[PDB]
Amino acid sequence: TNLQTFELPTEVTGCAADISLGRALIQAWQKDGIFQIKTDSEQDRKTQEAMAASKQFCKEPLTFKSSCVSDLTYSGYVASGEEVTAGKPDFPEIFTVCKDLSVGDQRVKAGWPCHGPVPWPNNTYQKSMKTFMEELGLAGERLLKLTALGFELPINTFTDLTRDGWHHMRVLRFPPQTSTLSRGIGAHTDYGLLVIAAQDDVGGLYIRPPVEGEKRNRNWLPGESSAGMFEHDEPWTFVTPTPGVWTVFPGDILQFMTGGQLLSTPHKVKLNTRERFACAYFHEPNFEASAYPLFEPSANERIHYGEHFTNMFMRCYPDRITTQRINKENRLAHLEDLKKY
Ligand SMILES: NC(=[NH2+])NCCC[C@H](N)C(=O)O
Ligand SMILES: O=C(O)CCC(=O)C(=O)O
Ligand SMILES: [Mn+2]
Repeated sequence: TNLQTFELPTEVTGCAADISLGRALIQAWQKDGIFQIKTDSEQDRKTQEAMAASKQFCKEPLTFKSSCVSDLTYSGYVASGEEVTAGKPDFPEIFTVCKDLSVGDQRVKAGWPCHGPVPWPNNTYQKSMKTFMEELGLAGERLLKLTALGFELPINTFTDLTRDGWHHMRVLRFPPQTSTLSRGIGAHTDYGLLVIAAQDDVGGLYIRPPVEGEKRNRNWLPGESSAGMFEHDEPWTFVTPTPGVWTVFPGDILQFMTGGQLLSTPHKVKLNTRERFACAYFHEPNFEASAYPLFEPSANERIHYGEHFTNMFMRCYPDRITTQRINKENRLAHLEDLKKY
């Protein structure tokens, strides 16, 4: 189908035009599950430089790529076939960029789960990814202010949760299809407020729009994982590669906070006849923030964002050294402590 494309203002102030744009973003998510935002020359330049750094990294030998791994943070390399979605291996190779915290940071010294330094392959790759994520973050903040305005909420409702937010990025290369298996990544939802994504010309991303009457699992609950759900049921919309745009769709936290007025968009990736480069950026609450229902003030349910992130990454990577160290040191119990002390 034909997605909507919007140009965002550089600053969002709450004027009538901003409110109108927020209404339109919500309506596009409610109809299509996704929309596109137009990139300017610097946003595009930084996207292309990130893609170029990714292509150069993936040409390195596996031993080198596999050395870019940490037992403190999930940042770093994921080999093809290493990640699990709904009990099945996914086939991209990935470099994950989480908040880059040295062992001098007090949260790292305290052993907080998932906190530690990015194992950058080199400093040029570091600069390219950080510069790109700075731009992605500015867009994320614009989008969150617009979304609040569209729901007639105070403009800072969501940005109040994203101060020092746990923003992160997956830098992906999908191999060409070389076996009978076409599955790149299984159907799933991502975990935070927004997913902002870029792709090259190859194509392979599919998203599921809202469907009237279709129950959607609440992926923050252990008995309602969204992984694998609807994988072989229509409808799925192909996200046609388009120059000069990023795509945007909601993550789990927006589904929870809006009581399902927005849905965390299910999506999957199919391998193509050529390798495919993409970057997915996650604009997230602070690790210590608790999401809450916006439209039910008496509702007691909350999502501790860092707990959700940690649970998800442990399920993605059950055998990774990062997960082993969480288990060995009982870092999930630390997470319980950091909530109160
Ligand atoms: N870290 C991610 N966002 N992974 C996206 C794929 C789905 C993930 N393997 C899961 O089971 O939920
Ligand atoms: O390949 C894409 O375009 C998006 C991949 C994705 O959903 C992810 O890495 O979470
Ligand atoms: Mn995803």
